[PDB]
Parts: sequence; C-alpha cells; structure tokens
Amino acid sequence: LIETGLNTVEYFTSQQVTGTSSLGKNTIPPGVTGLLTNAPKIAIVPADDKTVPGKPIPNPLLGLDSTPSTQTVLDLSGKTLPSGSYKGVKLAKFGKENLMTRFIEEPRENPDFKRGRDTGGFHRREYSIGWVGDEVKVTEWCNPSCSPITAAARRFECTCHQCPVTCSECERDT
Amino acid sequence: MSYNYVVTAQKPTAVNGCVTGHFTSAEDLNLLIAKNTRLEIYVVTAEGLRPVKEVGMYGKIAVMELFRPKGESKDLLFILTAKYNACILEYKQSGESIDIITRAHGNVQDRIGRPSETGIIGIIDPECRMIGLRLYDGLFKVIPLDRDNKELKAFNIRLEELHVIDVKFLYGCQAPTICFVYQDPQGRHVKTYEVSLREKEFNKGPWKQENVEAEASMVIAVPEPFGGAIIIGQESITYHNGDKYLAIAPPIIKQSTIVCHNRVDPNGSRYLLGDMEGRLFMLLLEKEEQMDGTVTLKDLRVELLGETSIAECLTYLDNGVVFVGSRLGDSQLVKLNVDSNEQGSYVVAMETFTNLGPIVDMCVVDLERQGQGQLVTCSGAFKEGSLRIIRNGIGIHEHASIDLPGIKGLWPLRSDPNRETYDTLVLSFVGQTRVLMLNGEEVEETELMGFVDDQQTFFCGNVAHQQLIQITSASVRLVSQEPKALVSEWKEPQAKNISVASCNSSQVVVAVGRALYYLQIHPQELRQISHTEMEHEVACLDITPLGDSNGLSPLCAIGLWTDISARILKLPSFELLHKEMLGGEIIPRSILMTTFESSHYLLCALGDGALFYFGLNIETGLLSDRKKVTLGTQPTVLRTFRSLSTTNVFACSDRPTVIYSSNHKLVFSNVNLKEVNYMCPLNSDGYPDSLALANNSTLTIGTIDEIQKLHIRTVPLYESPRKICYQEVSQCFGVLSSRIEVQDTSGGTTALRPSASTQALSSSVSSSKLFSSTSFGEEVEVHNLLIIDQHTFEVLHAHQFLQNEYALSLVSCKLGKDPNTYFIVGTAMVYPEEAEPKQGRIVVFQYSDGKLQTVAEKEVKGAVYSMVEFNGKLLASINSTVRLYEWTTEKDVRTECNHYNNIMALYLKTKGDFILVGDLMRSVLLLAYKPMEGNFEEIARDFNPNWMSAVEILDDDNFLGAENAFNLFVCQKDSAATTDEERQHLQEVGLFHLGEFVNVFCHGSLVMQNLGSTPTQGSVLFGTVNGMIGLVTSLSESWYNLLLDMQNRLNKVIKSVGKIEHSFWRSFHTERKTEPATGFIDGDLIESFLDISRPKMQEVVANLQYDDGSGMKREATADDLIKVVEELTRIH
Ligand SMILES: [Zn+2]
Ligand SMILES: [Zn+2]
Repeated sequence: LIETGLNTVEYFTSQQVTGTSSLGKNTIPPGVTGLLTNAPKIAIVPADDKTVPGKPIPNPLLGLDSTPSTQTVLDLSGKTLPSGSYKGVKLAKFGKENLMTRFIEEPRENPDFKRGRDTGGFHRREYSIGWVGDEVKVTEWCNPSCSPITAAARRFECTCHQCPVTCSECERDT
Repeated sequence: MSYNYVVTAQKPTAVNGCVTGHFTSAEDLNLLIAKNTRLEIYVVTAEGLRPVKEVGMYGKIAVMELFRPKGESKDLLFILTAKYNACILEYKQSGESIDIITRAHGNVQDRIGRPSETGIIGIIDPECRMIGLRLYDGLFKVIPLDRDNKELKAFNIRLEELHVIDVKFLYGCQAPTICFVYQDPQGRHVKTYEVSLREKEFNKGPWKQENVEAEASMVIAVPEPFGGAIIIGQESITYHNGDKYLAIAPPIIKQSTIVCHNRVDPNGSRYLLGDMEGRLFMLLLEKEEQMDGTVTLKDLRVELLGETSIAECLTYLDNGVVFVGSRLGDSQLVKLNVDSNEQGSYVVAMETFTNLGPIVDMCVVDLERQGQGQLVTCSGAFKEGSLRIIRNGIGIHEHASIDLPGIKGLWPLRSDPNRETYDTLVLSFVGQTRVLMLNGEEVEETELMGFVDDQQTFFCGNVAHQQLIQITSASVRLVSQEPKALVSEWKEPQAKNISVASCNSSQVVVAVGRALYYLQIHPQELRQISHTEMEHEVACLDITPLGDSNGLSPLCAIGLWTDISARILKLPSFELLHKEMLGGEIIPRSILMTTFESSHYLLCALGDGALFYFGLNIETGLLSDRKKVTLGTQPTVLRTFRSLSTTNVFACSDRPTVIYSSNHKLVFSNVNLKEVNYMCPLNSDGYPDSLALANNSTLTIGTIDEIQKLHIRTVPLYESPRKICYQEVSQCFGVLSSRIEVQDTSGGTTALRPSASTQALSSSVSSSKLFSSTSFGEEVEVHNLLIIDQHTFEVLHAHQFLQNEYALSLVSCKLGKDPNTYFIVGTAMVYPEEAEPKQGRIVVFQYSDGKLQTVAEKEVKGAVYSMVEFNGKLLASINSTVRLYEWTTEKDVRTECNHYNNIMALYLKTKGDFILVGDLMRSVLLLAYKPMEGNFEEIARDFNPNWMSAVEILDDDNFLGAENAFNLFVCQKDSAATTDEERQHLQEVGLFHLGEFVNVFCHGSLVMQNLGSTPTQGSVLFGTVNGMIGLVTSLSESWYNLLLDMQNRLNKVIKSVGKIEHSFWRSFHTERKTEPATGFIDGDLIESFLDISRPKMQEVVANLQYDDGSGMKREATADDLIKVVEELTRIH
C-alpha cells in the first residue's frame, strides 16, 4: 500500500507527544512522484526520449561520474552511517521496498505531462536508485522544467530559453 | 571506559492502560492501572479507590487482560511486554505480606516478522481456551491454555489479510472465532475465522461483511445476550451478527475520532465511548424481547455525556463511577449523573490525578531564590496543555490562621489532668503571656488561675504529679491541676530576672546571667538541688533526657555567650564533661539533645543560621564527629516533635527545616513555608497530630506531610506548550506555543476554546513581509510566543507568528557587545505539500518592558530546529546545516561559517568551543569552532547509526544520547590520541535500555547543596513522554565496579515479577541490534536493596570483599552496603 508521508516538522512535532516513531509504514514523501511505469501519485512515463538532447545519468551503483549531482548511500541493515540528503535517504528506502527506481519532485512554484516551454523557467529534481542487497545507492540531480520526464535518466539540456543554470537546490552538487 | 548511574526521580505518570475485574478476591472489584513499567492494583469501594499493591516489571506493559480459566477461585492476569516477555500472574496474599506469583511465562518473540502498525493486540477467548496475539502482519500467534502449558508454548497460524486494524473474540461460539477489520486494495472489510487448537489451523467463520466505513477502526464483541460485534468509525457505527445488520451515523461523532471504549453492563446494553477531544459518549443497544423465544437487537443510539481529559483508557467501576486514564493530561475519577445539570453534562469530576506527561521541554530554575533547584515543564498537549512547577520539600496543610503579631514562643498544654490530648496553647509576647483554649476547632482567649499573664513565659507545660509549670523572667511557678492554683514558686535570692529557661517533666535549670540553678519538681514544691556560676553569660540551655533512663537527665547541655562555646555538664554537680569551642563571632541561639534512630546527638545553632551537630555519649558526655551545615541566615530555634512513629527536630528560621535520620545519616529537609519563628507539636481533638506554627505576625496550625515528596504546581494552558526559557532580568519565562484553529468561511480560521494565547493581557501579531510571493473543515496550527510571569505565571504578552509559520526553537540570551537580553525564536514555514521546510526565519524579540518589541529578523531557507547561545554568538541549525551568526552593532545577525555534513541537524548542545550535534539518523557528531580560522572543524563522530531524540554533554569527553527506541548511550573521545583516525572516532562506551522516550536533557538538580561531598559527579535531569523524570551522573571506576557486582548479586535475590531477567530488560535494543547494557548502572535496582530483609540483605553481601576506605580488606556486612546506598539515594 502507498500512503503519502508527513512533512518532517509534523513528524518532529507529534513524536515529542507520542513516543511512537512512525517509520514502519509504506510511505512516499509529499511532493514526490513515482516516475516509473513503463507502459500517492506515481505517474506513467515513457522509457526514453531521444527527441531532446541530454547525457544519460550513469548507474548509481557504478559509483562513476555525474558531478552536478548529489550522492546518497543507505544501508538497510544499520551498521553504517547513511549519507547524502534527507529525501535521498527517504526515497532509497521507499525505493528498495517497492520495485521503483525513478523519482521526480517539482517545487511549489510550478503550474499529466507535456513539460517544455510552457512549464519551463525552473528546475525539476530527479532521483535514480540502485540495489545490491541491503546496500541502496542514489544519484540525484537537477533537470530543466523545459525537459521531458522519462524512465531513462539523463541530464537533458534546455529547449525553453528561460530555464536557469543553478538553483538553490542545484548547488553543492558534485 | 565509561561509568554512569541512572535513577528515577519521578515515576511515569501517564496511564497506558487500565482494566477492571476480580484479581485480589472473587468478591472484590479491582482496578488495575498500567503506567508503562508500573502496575497499580486497587479495590473499588465507597470512597472509591483503596491502594492495595504497586509493583514494577522489567519491561513496558503492552497487553494487560484479566481472565478466568475454569477451576480458578479468582481471576488471573495476562501481561505482554514490548520486548515480548509474556506471563500469567496470580495475586497471592498470606498475611500482611502480598506477592504476585507467576503461573506461567515465556517470550513469544518471533525471529522474523514485521511489527504491525496499530501495534500489539492481545486478546483472550471468552471460554479461556486460548490467548490470541497479533504481533506481526500475516501472522496470528496462538497459545493454548492447558494447566500444562506453563512455558507458554505457542504456534503461528498464517493470516491472508496482511493489514489488520483490530481484533476480538466473539461470544457464543462452539468454536473460538476471531472477528477483525482489515484493509486490502478493495478497501476495509470485516471477516471471521474459527481457531482449532486441535488441527492448529483457521478454517472459515460464521459471517462476513465487506466494505464497512473506510475509517472503521474499532471492534467490539457484544456478550452472550446479543452476540456478534460492533464497529466504530468516523460517523459510522454498525452492528454485525451474521444475518443482522444495523447502522446509525450520529453527526455528533464527525468532529473527532472515537479512540477508546468500555462495556458498562455485563450484557452489552451500554458502552462508553472516548473522543479524541475529550468527549464522553454512551452507546446503547435496544433489546427486543421477541414475545416467545430469543431476543434481538432493535436499535442503538449515541448520547453525549460530557467532557473529560483526553482519554486513552476508560473503565466503568460501579454506582456510576468511571476512571479516565489519560496519556496527554491528568487522569481522573468521574461520576455519571442521571440528570444533565447546567450547560448539559452528566459528567462531574471527582478526583484529579497529576500527569506530567508528555514532557516536551523543561528548564531548571531557582525560583524561590536560594540554592534549591525547581523544574518547570511543558507538559501535556492540546486541550490538556499546561506548565508544571516541580519542587522538593515537605508540605504542611494549613488549618487555621490567626493574626497574632509578636509571638515570642508557644507551648502545648493539657488542662484536664485526665484526658491525654492537648486543649490549651500558651503564647508569649514581649512582656505578657496569653492562654488560648481549644474547643474542637474554636480557639479563644482564656485565663489559667495559676499562670501570670503580665510577664513573658520562657517555658510552660505539664509536669510531674498532675502539676503544671510556668517559667517567666520573674520566676518559675508550679501549679496544681484538679485543685488548680499556685502551689509553689521559686525566685532568685535577690529578685533578679531569669534569663534562660530549660525544663523537662521533672527538672528545671534556669539561668540568671551567669548563675545556673538546678531545681527538681516534687509535690507542691520546687526543690533547689544546686547551683553554679558559669565562666560566661549563659546563652542557651537543654536538659532533654535521652536513653532508656527515666525522665531524669544526668546531663545538661549549655551554650555560652563569650567564648562561643557549647558544653556538657553533669547534672547534679554542673561538672564539666566536654567543652566544644565552636564558631567564633556569633553566640549560640539554640541547643538541644536528642536521639534519631538509635544514636544520641547534640545540636547547637548559632545566630548565623549555622548548625553544629555531634554524636553524644549520654554516659561520659563527650561530643564526637563534629559536623556543620548552614540552615540559613537568621538565628535558628530547635524544637522536637514526633511525626508518626519516630521523632524529629523542627528548625525554625527564614529557611525552615525538618531534621531527622534515614539510615544513620541525618537528613535536612526543607519545609515549604516562608519563615517560622517558633514551632511546637499540638495534639488536640480539634487539631489531631498537628503543629502550631508562628512567624512575626501570625499564628497558624496545620499538619506536616510525613516525609518529603515532589510537589506539583500546575498551570493550565489549554493549548500545546513546545519550548521554554527563563529570563532572569525580565523575571519571566518565554514559552513557544501552538493552538488548533479550524478554517472558517468568514475568511480565516477561528478556534475551539479560550487558551493562554487568546485570553492574554498583551498581544500582537507578526507584521513581517518576508514571505508573500485549507478547505474549511481542515485543522490549522497557530503558533505563539507567550511571556509568562515568574511569580504569578500569568501570560503577560502573547505574540502570533505568520500564518503557517511554526516556531520550533527558543532561547533567552545576550549577544555581541549588545547590553540587552533578547528572546530569540527559530521558525519554519510548514506546507503539507513539501516534505521539509524550504523557508523559515530567526526573529529576535525583547521584553524591555510592558510589551514585546520585534528588534530584528533574519531569513532562512529551512526549519530552524535548534539554536543556542555560543560565546557571544548565536548557534543555530536550519535543516541540514549548522550555522554560526554574529550580532552587529547595527543589530543584525549575519552568517559567519557553516557545516553541511548532516541529513537533518535536530539537536544542539554547547560547552566551550565544542559543539554537539544530534541528527535524525547519523547519531551524534562533535564539532569545534576554530577562532583564528573563522569556521568549524569536525573533531569526531559516532559511526553507529542512531535515530536521536535528545542529546547532552556530560563533560569534555563524554556525550549522552537518547534514541527513538527507548535507549540511552554514551560516546567518548578515544584516549588513544596517537592517530588522526582514532581521534576521529568516539567509541560507544555506554549502552542501557531506558524504556522511556526522552525529549529533554538539562544539567541541574532538584536537591539542595548549600547544606554546609558526593560519591557521584555531575547531574543531568531528563524529561519523558510518559511524564517520567530521570537523573544521570558519573561514578569512579571504583564505585562502578562495586555497584555492578551489587546488581548481579541482587538480581539473584530479587523476585522479578514476570520472571523477566533484569539483564534482558536493560539490554540495548532496536529492530536492528540487541546488546547487553554496559557503562550503566540503574540506581532503581541498587536502591531497592534498602527494601529487603536483613537475611536477604546478608545473602546479597555474602563473601564480598569490601573496602571501607581503610584500604585493609574485610568481609563485607549488610550495614556497609546500607551506608553506601543511603549515600546514593541523596542525589535526588
Ligand atoms: Zn527550459
Ligand atoms: Zn538545481
């Protein structure tokens, strides 16, 4: 079953009142969409799109290069410090648990699908996830609102001419 | 490596569960209340609750059901711990001795398996054929009930439905059948199954009913008469009996969710319902007597009864009485009246039971002002919200107050030679004496033939031979009783005035300057046995007869004027036996001889508020082990009295103290009164076992509280308190708060009730424009920063924050070179659509006077979870960042450096240039501010993942952490400073399972320390979700080792309630790993040692090499350990 999680502070708050953590629960964090469907809010998406230019994102596991991006490592068995970003770690779990590896999240200030020019002028946050047992890795990056959302994970360039180069989420990426 | 101690200062007060039945006797109604680890047993009666037995368990009570197998005289008790320790208990009482024996036990844990949401369900079959346990999804655990299965063997019948909401056994079923609610893709339904102990499988059951309300959450098996079940939901309450089906939808529910329920009638008819907002309902079932044969269920309705504390547990007792078990507020005893009085409520509260939980935050403060801490907390939540003031000390219940100023002394008296109670109270004044008579509760002037009233009395009372004595400055008068009059009188040979007066039942010793006169009390005559001239002006006297002697003291305690001495004198001859040269400038005020447990002492008080106490030998008269404490600053008067059994000393002064003995160690306990000039025990029929107290202006009678206890002052808020500070200069506290307001068509959001933030004196709202570029029915949180007065605790000023802005951190402090003391708040703009805040700010206020002033503002791109004053700077955490801000002369906070290696930095603590960071899941990390560099440096971190909840610094090298699985731990900076990798790590040196969820840690002590020496070092108190208050200290490897041995021995002797092993219980434990405690010692175990028989005590000590400090080993005795533990009990 899929349920939408709860804003951190709502969790932060109520946990000081009720000793229950609320972890043990198949949830996806709010504002994130399960970008995987080849052919809650999951959203069905096309495997690829050679229509728009853009270098593909190397498999996370391969621990290769992708620089303007953030790397997250999560060990389901405890024993090792998790690393990266809150959302990275959050999705890594929800990712392992369900058979899902692609995730999208478009910020608040943005009005199915047809991304391009009409919806350009911002960045849309992508997430790629890998397995390897108990060990879960995630590569996260920024994509132009211009861009199309697909199962394939690439770093598309821009069609709109308004879509930016750095966001405030795109920084400290390497 | 690490050596810490952990003791409970306050047992959990939150009620987790409460069942009712016949446990103590088949002909007794018992009320069993579960705190967390505590089990309280009562007997229901006229007055209501009669405490019978209270015990603890080595684990958290998760399931608790009384039941009765065929063949048992009374009920048995089932209990399942959160660590899965299972057991069946029997209440067995022989004499004044009560024990809860174990009939069966075992741990029903499974190796694998996913703990279900809605948690552990533990139900018992009506036939008592078996116990059902829903511990994991897809599995249903079964435990047969043959008087054979004592190890609690059990099997797991598989369950298709992987998401059960609730479960209960049904009545009237040849075969045990389970009726539950579940949720799969198609929605929520409710089916049944039969449970065969024989085949050990689950077939198919009587009835099924798919698609009940989508919010169906509770199940209820209705008893024999009706049979079948009931399903409570959100607006949907339905009945299901196979073929039958009813369904009402009272709009009265709609508002809040019904969380708890209780059968009022043994047959169904009436049930109590619990709202999430405190509404008490009544569910009725209309029984239809067909005409001939069977009875059906015609209809059912809901009826609001009234308001109670937000209930967790609900239990009907008898004669319309109900016990409301609360988790968020005080629990209560309530009466259900037939007629709904004013406003319309059948509910009228009887008794209110304090509950400090949840405790979300706290601070130590020396309110009253003088070396005694005090805890002020943010307890409760929502409507039950409040502040609590927790102070130590002894309490007195005032029963009368008269305006008599100038009282210079007072004595109790027996007017009737025959009766044994007091009936008169003699009062002294500058130059007169006034005799009050006691009629029941009425006190009025009266005269006493033999006494003079135009002179000051120094002493008076009952003496030998049905006589009465009154000693004034002019003379000592002996008075008859039945005949009633002056039958003898003594006076100095030259009319000189008596200056000091000591006197017991048969002897008198008065002083006339330097002259001492020993007189004895005989029939109709006062006999002057002797006299002497002391080398100096006499200051104080005592001739209290100690020992098994008979009313005749062989000794005379005296305090002198010039050489500031206290000396013992042989009574007949006034021969010097010991001259203790003490103090130096001020003369002795009071001096007394007394016995505490078995030993005799001499107490002497100076005009300094200083008190000297020596061991006294009533044969030789030599004073030993000279000790000294400071009880205050005004001169101190000593007086004796007997509380219950024993006898103590009441020390009158600006800091009133009761002095007595515990385990041969004296105890100085503070009284919760202002100032007491004189005291005296008073035992009249109107004022049974009381104290007559007097200050500078008023007389007052009341009764002492047996012995010390934390007293809880409470301040309702009616909304949720979140954080709290204290600003000395402002003489007030800063408190972060939230209230529930619902959206309204009228443009915005209203509210649900008056609250501290709304009914405030001052008020204001955020005017910020930093950001500005639900339905109707939805709830919304509104935060405020209250300003409460230190003395009155009334809300001086309230301040509202921007819509949607949550305030998360508080702090009172100065900054930079700025002279003013601000109130600084960290916030977050919370939108349900975002997974984590992306905006927030740091507002800086000041309460320079009358109202609050919004001095500055600083934008932030996330939540400011924590912030702390740091060497003039302001440390704060936003989301994944830890930032240090400076405060300019232009009054702005500006970033200097940051640290970004965190997932989510929730907690912050500081000591020097070191900083302790508590993160969501990467446990603690230590940073150091490098001045010259202008930024942060990572010193070391814990490499073990831990979901934190609280954090603290025990000292430069040790850091304490509380985790979300009820565990505590300690990390230390490795000492192998020989490598930049070894220093990089901080070893987990301490592991201990608390069984308590911790929100706050804070250096402090609720215990005095100005009393003129501790086996422990440090003192960190901590708040809990259950309202439990703990303490933590540090021990030397020496003490640790002894106490660790002590534990292991004690564990062999203490009868553990469910046969649970203390070591299992205290083992660090999570869904990940499970390890044995270490570095930790619980004083609860160690302190329970003082409560067992000497035999057992001697067994615990058997063959123990003990070092009494003599460095010369010896075989340890029980008294050695008694001395040790007694010292330990004094840290709280
Ligand atoms: Zn674009
Ligand atoms: Zn970006």
